Amino acid sequence: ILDEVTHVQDLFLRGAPIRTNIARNLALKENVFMMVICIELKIPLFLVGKPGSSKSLAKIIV
Ligand SMILES: Nc1ncnc2c1ncn2[C@@H]1O[C@H](COP(=O)(O)OP(=O)(O)O)[C@@H](O)[C@H]1O
Repeated sequence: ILDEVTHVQDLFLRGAPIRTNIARNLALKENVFMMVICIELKIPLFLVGKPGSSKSLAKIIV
């Protein structure tokens, strides 16, 4: 299940334009994948954290 989830996250990140000098950590992948899904389904997303949690970056890439 974990492998399938990370595979879909990598797939969705691949769908987004390739960005150089950007980290493929679980943060960015999960953020972008879940915001794509949530705004697709009209369900709210509430990303939080601290400076460096790939939330605004995920917003811009989406
Ligand atoms: N894996 C990563 N996670 C967070 N920030 C990254 C990552 N890779 C690169 N960055 C840098 O972070 C900057 C914006 O991301 P970030 O500041 O983390 O967003 P947020 O506003 O959510 O903190 C970019 O200029 C980018 O160079």
